[PDB]
Amino acid sequence: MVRISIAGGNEIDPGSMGLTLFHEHLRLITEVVRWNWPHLYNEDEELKRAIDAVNAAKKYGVKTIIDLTVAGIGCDVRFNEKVAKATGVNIIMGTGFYTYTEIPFYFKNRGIDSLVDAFVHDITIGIQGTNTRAAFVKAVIDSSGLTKDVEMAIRAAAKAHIKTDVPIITHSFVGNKSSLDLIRIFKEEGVDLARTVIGHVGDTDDISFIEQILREGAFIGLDRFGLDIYLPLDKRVKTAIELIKRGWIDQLLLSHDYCPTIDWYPPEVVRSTVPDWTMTLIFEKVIPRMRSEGITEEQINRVLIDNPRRLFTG
Amino acid sequence: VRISIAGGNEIDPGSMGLTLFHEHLRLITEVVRWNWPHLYNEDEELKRAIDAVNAAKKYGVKTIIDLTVAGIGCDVRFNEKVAKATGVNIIMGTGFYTYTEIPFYFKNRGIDSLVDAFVHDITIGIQGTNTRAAFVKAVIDSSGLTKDVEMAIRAAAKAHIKTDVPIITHSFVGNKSSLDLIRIFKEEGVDLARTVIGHVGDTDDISFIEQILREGAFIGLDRFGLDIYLPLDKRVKTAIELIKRGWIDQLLLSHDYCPTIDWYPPEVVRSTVPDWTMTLIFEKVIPRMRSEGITEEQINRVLIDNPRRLFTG
Ligand SMILES: CCCCCCCC(=O)CC(=O)N[C@H]1CCOC1=O
Ligand SMILES: CCCCCCCC(=O)CC(=O)N[C@H]1CCOC1=O
Ligand SMILES: [Co+2]
Ligand SMILES: [Co+2]
Ligand SMILES: [Co+2]
Ligand SMILES: [Co+2]
Repeated sequence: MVRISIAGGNEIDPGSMGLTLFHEHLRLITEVVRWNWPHLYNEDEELKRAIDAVNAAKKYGVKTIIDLTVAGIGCDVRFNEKVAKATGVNIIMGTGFYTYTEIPFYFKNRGIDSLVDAFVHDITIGIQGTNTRAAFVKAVIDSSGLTKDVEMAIRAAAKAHIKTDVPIITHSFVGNKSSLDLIRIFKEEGVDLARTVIGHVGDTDDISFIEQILREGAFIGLDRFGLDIYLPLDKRVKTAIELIKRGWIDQLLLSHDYCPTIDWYPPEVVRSTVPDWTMTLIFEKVIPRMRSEGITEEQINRVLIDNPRRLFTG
Repeated sequence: VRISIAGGNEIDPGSMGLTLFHEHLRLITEVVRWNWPHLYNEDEELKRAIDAVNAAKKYGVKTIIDLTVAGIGCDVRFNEKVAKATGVNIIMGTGFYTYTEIPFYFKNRGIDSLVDAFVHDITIGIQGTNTRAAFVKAVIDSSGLTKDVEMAIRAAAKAHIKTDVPIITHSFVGNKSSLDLIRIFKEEGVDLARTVIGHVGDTDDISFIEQILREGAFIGLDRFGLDIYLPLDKRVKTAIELIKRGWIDQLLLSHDYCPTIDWYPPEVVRSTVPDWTMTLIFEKVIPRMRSEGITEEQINRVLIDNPRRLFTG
C-alpha cells in the first residue's frame, strides 16, 4: 500500500526495493556554477560515469539506489531517468535543501512555510515539472553547526515529514556533535525518530557517541565506506561488526555516498585522495570481512534489504 | 573597442548612445529556479522585461547594461529574446555575486579557476554562446570583507588586468565596504578610472562620497526609485550638488530596476517601492535637475559620455 515513486514516474512498493544502497549519488554538481559556466562540464561523460557506477553495483545484486542529491548539490530528474533507463536499477529521489550555512533570500524573505511548501510539492505533485515524486526529505548540518538558516531548513524538513509521512534521511558532521541537534529539533517537531536516518555516523569509531544516537531510536548511516579521509576502512568495518554484535542491527544502514561526478574537487584530486571510493566497495571488501568475523548472510540481508524497506514502510 | 551585445552582434562605444549603465532584465536565484520551476513563469518574466525595456526605449534609451551575473540568474538566451523583441542593445558581463561565500568548486581550486572562468566569458563567450562579457562585476555588502568575498573581488580585478574590460561593482555604504573595493583594486594595480564603485547613491553623505571620488573612480548613483535605500529627493539633491562641486565626469545614473526579482514576493515589492521603474530618471530626476540649473549638455555628459568612457577609458 505504500507507493514509492522512482526515477521515471513509475512506482514500486517497499517490498520490491530488494537489495538497496540507501545513500549514493549519480551526479553531484553545483547549480550556480553549471548554470553560468557549462564549459566546465561534460554531460556525456557524467552520464557514462553514473551508468558505469550503477551497472557495477547492479552486478553485485543491487536492485535499488536512493539518490541523496537534492537542491544545492545539483538534483536533476531528467538526468536520473537516463541513468535508470540505461541500467534498469530503481532510482529513488528526494527533496530538501542542502546547505551548511545559508539558505536563499528567496525562502528567508518568505518564511519557513515557503520552504515546507516547496518540499511538499515535490513529495505530492512531482519534482522539476515531472511525475517523479520525492519519496524522502533531506536535512543537513555540518561543521558550521546550527546556524539560523540551517535550523530553518531542518525544521522545514521535519514539518514536511509530519505532513506527508516520507522518511527523513540526513547529513550530519560528527566532529561537533551536530548529529544531536538533528535529534533535538526532530523531537521538538514531533517526529518519530524511527522514521529518520542520522547520517554520516560511520565517520567515527567512537562507539559510546554512536550509542547515544542509537538509544534515541533512529537509524544511523554507516554511509561513507571508501572515504578514508573521514574514517579509514578498517575502523568502519570494525565499527559495523561491533554494533551488530552488540544487538543494534535493526538500526544500521550501509552505503558508500559515492559520487560518479562531484564538482567540488578536480577529479585528479579525488583519485589521489580516496582511490578506493566506488559504488561497490561494500560488496568487494566490507561484506567478506564481516562474514569472516562471524556476521551471517541473514544479518547482511537484514541490513541491506530489510532496514531500507522499513525506513519507507515503518 | 568592440562590445558584444546580447545576440553576439558587436557595437563600438560610440554607438551606445543614451545608456542605462545598471539595470536588470530578470534577477532570479539559480538554485531555486533549477529545483522548483513551479515557482516561476517564464512567459510572464519575459513580458515584464520587454515592457520595462520598451518603456526606457520611449525615452530614448539605446543601450542597457544588464548587471545580472552568476548568483543572480544571468541567462544569455533570455536576454537575446528581450533584445530581439525591443531593438535595445543589451550589454552583459561576468563575475560572481555573493555577499559571503563562494562555491566549493572555486574555493577548492583557488583564485585562478574563478579568474579563468571570467576570462572565458570575456574572451570566448557566455554560456556556450558568442555573446562575450564586456565588463566584470565585483560585490561586497553588509557582511564586509569575508575571505570568499575578498577572493571574488580580487578575481574580478585580475580578470580586468588580463582583458581591460571595465569593473562595475556592488557595494553597501552603511559599513564603508565601498572603500575595501578601492583598497583591493589598488593592491591589484587596477586603474580606478576603469571602475565604478556601486550603490554610492544610497547615501547623501558628501564627505564619504568625496573620499571615493578623489580616488578617481566613477560612482554609481544607481538606485533611483529605491526609497528604502534613500529617498528620491535626497538622491536628486546629492546628484545636483556633486555636479556643482565639479564631479560630473565621475557620475553614473541608473535605477537598478528588476522587472523580476525572486528575492521577494512581487506584491511586497509593489507595496514597498511602488515608484521603482526603469524610467523614473526621465520622468522625475532629469526634470528636477534641469529646474535647478543643470544643463542639457550636462545631462548628456552623464548619460551618454560617461558610460561610453567607461568602455573606452
Ligand atoms: C580532497 C578531497 C577528496 C575528495 C573526497 C570526496 C569528498 C566527498 O565527496 C564527501 C561528500 O560526498 N560530501 C557531500 C557530497 C555527498 O553528499 C555530501 O554530503
Ligand atoms: C522589502 C522589499 C524590498 C523591495 C525592493 C528590493 C529591491 C532590491 O533588491 C534592490 C536590488 O535589486 N538589489 C540587488 C539586486 C539588483 O542588484 C542587487 O544587488
Ligand atoms: Co552528506
Ligand atoms: Co551524500
Ligand atoms: Co547591486
Ligand atoms: Co543591480
